Amino acid sequence: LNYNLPEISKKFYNLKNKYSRNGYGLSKTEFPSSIENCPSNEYSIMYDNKDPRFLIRFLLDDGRYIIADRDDGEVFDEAPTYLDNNNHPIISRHYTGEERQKFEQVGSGDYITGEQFFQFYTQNKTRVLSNCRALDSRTILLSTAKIFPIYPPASETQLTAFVNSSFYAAAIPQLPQTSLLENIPEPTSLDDSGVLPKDAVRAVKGSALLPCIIVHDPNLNNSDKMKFNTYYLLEYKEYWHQLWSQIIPAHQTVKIQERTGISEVVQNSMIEDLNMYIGADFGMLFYFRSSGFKEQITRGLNRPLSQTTTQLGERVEEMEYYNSNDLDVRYVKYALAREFTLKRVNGEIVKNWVAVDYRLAGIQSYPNAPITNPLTLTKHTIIRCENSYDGHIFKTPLIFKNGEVIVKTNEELIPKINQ
Amino acid sequence: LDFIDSFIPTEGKYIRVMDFYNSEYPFCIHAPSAPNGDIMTEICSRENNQYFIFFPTDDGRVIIANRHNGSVFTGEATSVVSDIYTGSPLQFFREVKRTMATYYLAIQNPESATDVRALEPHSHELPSRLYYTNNIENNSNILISNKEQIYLTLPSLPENEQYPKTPVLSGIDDIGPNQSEKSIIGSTLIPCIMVSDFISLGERMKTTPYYYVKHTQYWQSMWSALFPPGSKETKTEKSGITDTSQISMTDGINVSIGADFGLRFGNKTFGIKGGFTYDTKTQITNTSQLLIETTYTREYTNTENFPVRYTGYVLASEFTLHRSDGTQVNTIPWVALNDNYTTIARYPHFASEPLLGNTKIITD
Ligand code: NA
Repeated sequence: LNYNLPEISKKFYNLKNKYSRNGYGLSKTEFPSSIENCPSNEYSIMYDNKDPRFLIRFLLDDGRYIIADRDDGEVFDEAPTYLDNNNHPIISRHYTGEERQKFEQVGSGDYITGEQFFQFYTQNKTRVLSNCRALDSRTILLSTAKIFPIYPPASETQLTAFVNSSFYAAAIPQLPQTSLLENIPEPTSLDDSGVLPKDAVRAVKGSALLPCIIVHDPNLNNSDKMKFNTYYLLEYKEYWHQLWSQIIPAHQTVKIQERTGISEVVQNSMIEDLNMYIGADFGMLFYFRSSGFKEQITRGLNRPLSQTTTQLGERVEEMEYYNSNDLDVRYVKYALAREFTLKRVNGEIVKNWVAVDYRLAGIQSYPNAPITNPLTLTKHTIIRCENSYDGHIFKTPLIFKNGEVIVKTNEELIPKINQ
Repeated sequence: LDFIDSFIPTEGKYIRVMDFYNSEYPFCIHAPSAPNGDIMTEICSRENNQYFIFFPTDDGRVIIANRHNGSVFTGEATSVVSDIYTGSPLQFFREVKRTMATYYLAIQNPESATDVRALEPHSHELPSRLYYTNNIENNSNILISNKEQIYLTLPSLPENEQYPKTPVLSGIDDIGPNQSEKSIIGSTLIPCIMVSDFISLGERMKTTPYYYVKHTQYWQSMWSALFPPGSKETKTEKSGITDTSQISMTDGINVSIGADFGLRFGNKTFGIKGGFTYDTKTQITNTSQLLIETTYTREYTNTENFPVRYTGYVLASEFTLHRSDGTQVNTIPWVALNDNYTTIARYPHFASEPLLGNTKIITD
């Protein structure tokens, strides 16, 4: 598969100045600035011809970039503080996802003769990143609102011209092959309890590359994480999650509780680790830290953005089923599980999150068809649910044919819908 | 049969009939027969004026077109009107699901992303326009239900292939194929309202509401010659895209090619640039400069001590616009040549790669 990352999002590039004659560029040097009115400190992004930085550009949904450093894992930040001539200093800072950490790259120049370069703009191209005063001297990087047109050529523009030089490869995990969802597993005897979730056959349906800056992995420092796990792998899988398994005596009606959805604990876990969680429509919801990448992520996962603000919770329902057979029958019901797995580049599993989709479910039995008659749902009651996004029950009686997937929205419900 | 499909109907693309949930009388949302006019609630009549298709965009928002003439929901001063799609911010709506069965339509002020209003009628007993309201929380007068849901039959899209292979020469006299075998890199779906065609918008909505753009790559022959031992020859090579081709694609699918070989999206297709590039495995341009046609001259030297057949190939990307029946729309080729990716087919195969000399641009 292909997540379709740009070349600059797959490499830590050394950014050199286009017009520098002595190989000056963005640096991590510990020496202070040599220019008079260009003060430096520990947070300053330096400019020097030694100790070069290697920077990756994470692509946001809107096209702008996050600039992160390979060694300390911090990102470029436009500080709100004012310098001389009302300029903002560019500093190193932990990723927050604020607007001050977003930069727009604009290419210009002679593309035909390969003499092109690029600049970085902020605040809707009202400010451009520029060296402080010097081209071939140790100085700092800043944001200035003093933008000149490229024609007629201004000397001050040269302080803003960047090119790509040497690079390190970003650590990128391979995407798994997609597979098809199996048929609902059949019991082989009256004593067969069916297939538990731990043994259920998974089908890969999607995968996404997550920048390490949005992933919370406390087992690694930010340096190792940025360099060895630049992108985490989030794979989306599906399997048949068993709701219950029971022998139902001949001509008997039994009460069975069906627990689906997802617990608040699991939701909070995914929120803490990825700032993502599941909506009541089983679509993806995002918080501030990772919201900037939600469109790329969902296109890779093949799971839609949620269209509701309601958070998916646990769903406890009590169902009554009738066995219309002249014999005791082993019945087992499965519902569709939606599984998300966070992996490192090496393949190690960081965490799992599963939501059980009650809207897609089915029943199998032993003895199987055509020996036995299909089970019948005769009563449906919602016992516990903390939201009313779906307060509908099935219109009973409803027949669950063996192996058939019952889609809740394709059946008659109470209260009535689509009518 | 051994596989199960997990695709749920409501998460796909379909035609819908809309009515307001609180309405007792059988009123449906009704688009005017004229291209321009007020959106109204009228008695449900099974007319194409009451059948709508929501075209999803990158950020989840939708473009709401009717099945009669293809005009879309257009937000104005105090109410919503029907008008021709232009890519205006006022023609993008969000479908917010309060429950599994009910939803409201929200539009946000392009002047402020905080000012969001929902659509609401001023009557349930009489025909009414769709007005704005700021009272959204616990207000059921904005809730809309789907009276009907008719699922579309999308065209069959081709499977993605890997990158095209460099042609292999059979002998010394073999100049090789003018083009290699075409490889399909990707394809993407595009709403009929964003393309140019001789079919009316209303008819497109009924028979081919979705078009699709195909992205194929292949090696294009530039030159071929039998190089004497130690011989230095000058060859002419082209790169980029012709003015005719740029104009045709721009008018065709509202997409242009930037000078960085990234895609420039116009007002119509800007809302789907994320999905377009992802499906076609392309990138959005970062420059404001357009790709043009350039003619180079490059010197090549055969360093071998024996005659060697050489043939120069340049990587080509072609885009084609197709209807739902698979027919190609554009009669003018939308092709871009990228000289950053060139390959030199050779006979004999073990011969070394030609030594590149000086490169000069032809200013005709
Ligand atoms: Na001094």
